[PDB]
Amino acid sequence: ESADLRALAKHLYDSYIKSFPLTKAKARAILTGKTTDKSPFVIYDMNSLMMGEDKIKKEVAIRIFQGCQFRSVEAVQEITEYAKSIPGFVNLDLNDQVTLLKYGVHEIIYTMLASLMNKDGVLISEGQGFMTREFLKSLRKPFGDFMEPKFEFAVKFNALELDDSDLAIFIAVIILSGDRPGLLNVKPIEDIQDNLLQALELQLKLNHPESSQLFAKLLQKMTDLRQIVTEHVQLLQVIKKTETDMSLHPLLQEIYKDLY
Amino acid sequence: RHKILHRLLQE
Repeated sequence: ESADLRALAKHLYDSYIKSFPLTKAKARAILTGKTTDKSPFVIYDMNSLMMGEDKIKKEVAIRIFQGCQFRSVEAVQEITEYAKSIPGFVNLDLNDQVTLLKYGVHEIIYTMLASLMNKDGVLISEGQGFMTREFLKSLRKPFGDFMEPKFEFAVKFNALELDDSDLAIFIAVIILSGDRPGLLNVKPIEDIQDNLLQALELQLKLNHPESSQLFAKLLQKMTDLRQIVTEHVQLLQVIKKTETDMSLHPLLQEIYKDLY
Repeated sequence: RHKILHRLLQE
C-alpha cells in the first residue's frame, strides 16, 4: 500500500545521502550563491586550470580526461554501495548484480552529473571547482566533444526540478532494469523495479503535486540516457584507438568491454 | 572477469 512505498522512498533517500558526498541540494546552494562557503575556483582556460591545481586532485586535454576518469571510478564505487542498499538487490544472483551495475552506472553518472551542472559549467572536486562549458568545448578533438552532450542532457533534465528524494528513487529504478543484455533471471529484477516505479510515481505526486505527468516525463528521459551512454561508449572507443599516452582505469575497462 | 566489480559487491 501507500505506506510501504513511502517507507521505501525514505529508506532509499537516507541511503542516497550516505552514499553520495555532494547532493543536488548542496550543489544548487553552491551554484546560486546561497551557501555561505568560499565560492568555487573557476576554471575557464589553460591558465586558470594551472592556477587551480591547488584546489583539485601529459598534455591538458589528456589531464582533464584522466581527472574525469579518477572521479568516475569513485562514482562507480558510490553507486555500487547505493545499489547494495536497494531492498532485494544483494539477494539477486551475483552475476546479475554485476550486469545491472555494468550497464547502469554510466546512466546514473549522467543523471547525477546534471545535479552539478548549469548551462555554463559543472562543479568539480566536491563543489570547490567550477569548470566552464566553453572551456571543455574548446579542448582539442576528440576531447572537445566529450562533455557537451552531458550538458545538453543536463539542461533539459534540470528543467524537471527534481530533488534528492526524487532522484534517490529514480536512480534505483535505472539500476533495476530487467532488459539489460545477459541477465540470467529477469523476473526478480522486474519485481523489485515494479515496486520502485510505484514508489517513484507516489513520490512525484506527493513531492510535486502541482507538476502533472512528471513521472511520465521522467520515464521518457530514461531512454535519452541510454543514447548518451551509447554515444559516449563510441567516443571512448575512438579515444582508446586514436590516443596512446593514456591508459583507461581497470574498473572502467571491466565496465566498457562488451558493452552496448 | 569483473574482478573489481565482484570485489566491490562482496565487500
